[PDB]
Amino acid sequence: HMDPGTVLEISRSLKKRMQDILKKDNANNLEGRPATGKIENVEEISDILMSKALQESLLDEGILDEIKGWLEPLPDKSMPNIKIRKRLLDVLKTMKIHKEHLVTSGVGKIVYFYSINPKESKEVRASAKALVQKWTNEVFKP
Amino acid sequence: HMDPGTVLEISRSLKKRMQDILKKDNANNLEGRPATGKIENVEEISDILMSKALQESLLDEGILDEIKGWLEPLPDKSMPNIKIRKRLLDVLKTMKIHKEHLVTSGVGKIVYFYSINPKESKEVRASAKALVQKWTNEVFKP
Ligand SMILES: [Cl-]
Ligand SMILES: [Cl-]
Repeated sequence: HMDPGTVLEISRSLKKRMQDILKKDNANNLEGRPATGKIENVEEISDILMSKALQESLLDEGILDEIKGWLEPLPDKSMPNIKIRKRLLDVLKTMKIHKEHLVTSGVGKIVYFYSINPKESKEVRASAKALVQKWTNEVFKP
Repeated sequence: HMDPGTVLEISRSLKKRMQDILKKDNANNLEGRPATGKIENVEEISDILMSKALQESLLDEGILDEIKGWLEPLPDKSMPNIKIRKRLLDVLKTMKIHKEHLVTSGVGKIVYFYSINPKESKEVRASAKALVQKWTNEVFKP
């Protein structure tokens, strides 16, 4: 009932939107100023990233690189706001992420960092460990 | 296939996106800067406005108001680029627009103007006349 061309178009559009917001936030950080792009769009974007109809296309289109980039340090090396870090981990957790996606994305690297990062809340560190445990299970299960 | 929550979220998202681009282009025009938001997004936004899965929600959510907004004059009274005018008319004609929709949106007013505007191409006046004919037929059949 949604055409495969439409699912693809919307997945691509979401990808490009995550990239534009990332790049605008990073450029603002480099101008000594607040990045508000991600915080203003994370709920709505997270909601859509978790659409079960869209996930397979989003995953196949490398959406994990954008999620990754949103979890990464800004130019001044501060971290994205805690609501973003929490919400995007909650997105990775509910997505049907399998071995193929990890071996291709680098996301497991940023997530792993969160799990052992001493500046991170026990809550987030915990949730990143859970993700790590789950993804170890994907990668290695018979 | 797609949950009704997600359909409604994508429709609202597209609505606010058309509004934001319109207001940004209108504020650029008033400054003396070329308006490029609409031209850079009309193909992709058009493509999605024509999604059959989304149309009923988009229409119910008043998307005709935004389409109307994009067809009307900039602050200096010049018209949006011809590619936008042609593409949004093509969107209106393939979209399943009925009596209720017009009744509440004012888009029929902007289309009627295009049909009688002497500053407008023959092909554009023609397609707007066709739309008017079709909408007169919608409004009036038993
Ligand atoms: Cl941030
Ligand atoms: Cl324009």
